[PDB]
Amino acid sequence: GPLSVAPEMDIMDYCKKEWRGNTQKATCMKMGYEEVSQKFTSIRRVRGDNYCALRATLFQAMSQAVGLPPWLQDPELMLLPEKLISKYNWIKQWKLGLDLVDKIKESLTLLRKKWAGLAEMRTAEARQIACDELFTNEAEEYSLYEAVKFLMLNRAIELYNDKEKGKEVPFFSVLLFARDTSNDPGQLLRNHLNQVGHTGGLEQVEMFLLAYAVRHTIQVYRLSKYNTEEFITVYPTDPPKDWPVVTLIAEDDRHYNIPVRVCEET
Amino acid sequence: MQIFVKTLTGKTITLEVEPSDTIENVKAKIQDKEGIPPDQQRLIFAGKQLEDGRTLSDYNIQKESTLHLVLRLRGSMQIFVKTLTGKTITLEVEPSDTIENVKAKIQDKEGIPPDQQRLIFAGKQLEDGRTLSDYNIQKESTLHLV
Repeated sequence: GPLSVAPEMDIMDYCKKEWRGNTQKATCMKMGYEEVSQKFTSIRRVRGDNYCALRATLFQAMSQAVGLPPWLQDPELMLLPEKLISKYNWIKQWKLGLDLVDKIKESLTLLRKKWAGLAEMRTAEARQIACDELFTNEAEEYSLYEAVKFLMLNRAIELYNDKEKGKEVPFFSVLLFARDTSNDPGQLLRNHLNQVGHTGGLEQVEMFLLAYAVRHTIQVYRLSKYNTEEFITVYPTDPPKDWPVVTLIAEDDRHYNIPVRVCEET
Repeated sequence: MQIFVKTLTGKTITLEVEPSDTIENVKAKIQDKEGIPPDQQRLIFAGKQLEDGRTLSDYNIQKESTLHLVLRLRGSMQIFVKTLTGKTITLEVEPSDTIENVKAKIQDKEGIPPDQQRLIFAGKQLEDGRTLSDYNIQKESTLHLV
């Protein structure tokens, strides 16, 4: 079993293990890590299975769960999977990795429950201990991704509709639906969301979508971009006052891992 | 004429361009300023994704006007490079990535020369020009090296 989120490994030893060729590029990788390693003690290897984006984010958000965010706490969320399916039938074009509405409702219900478990925690050691045993597991975890992906799609709909109504929306969504293969929520789903955890991962424009779905700001050290504006890339770019923040690391925009805070340590 | 290309981090690239230039041209321009291969590139203007063939003039694009760059590149693929030593090299990839690019990462990651790298899949040696996609490499496929 190749674990979902590997234990905390000294970051300085890591870049040394992984960036041992003589190449010019490698240097930029080393320097990327050096910067990071000032804020961060260690690094956690997230599994690279095409879910890495959601796993990393959700692991983070949940491990640090302080209170259960309201959006999840609202129990109309339960009734939302039936609602969307009723209205937009093309949602039955949905493609699982691991009838249909019930399954999603169950998935989302799981998310609410699991996240609250970690909020109601007393210590944060306890909180995180708890959180690794979420991602240790097989079936429960992969359900959480079907819930999140759903939430992404909900939000994509929500926004697209608002754009069409003349209403004020986030600019990333304008570009999200500008793509040839993602003109409308239907198109997005058939061509982008369904393939996640199958053919491919989230594009950067869809990172945006992710943060929105769970109302957490995602902030990423992109080593590729070291010594440029983009090195610490933030989704969304102008995040809300309130939204909590997760930090991820991406060597070259192809996989996401977790840098561990000094104080957040085990 | 100057134009601006914006990224989704709000980063602004300035280019000097002519009305008669193509999108193929601009993408190619963006490759120097920023390294990004054109295949990865999409350019958006007025909620339209711009065709490689059609010109800036065609898209009625002007001095000091702003295009948006929306890349095809994605998160979460990993693959394995088994070695003669036993050492497993784990690589962060995109289906798009060429064997040529891999040999290159591999050299990056632990210092072996591509003119010496014999990459296999399921017993097949590997066209430096072909890519992972075409080779049907799932997330977490395992490869051998010589």
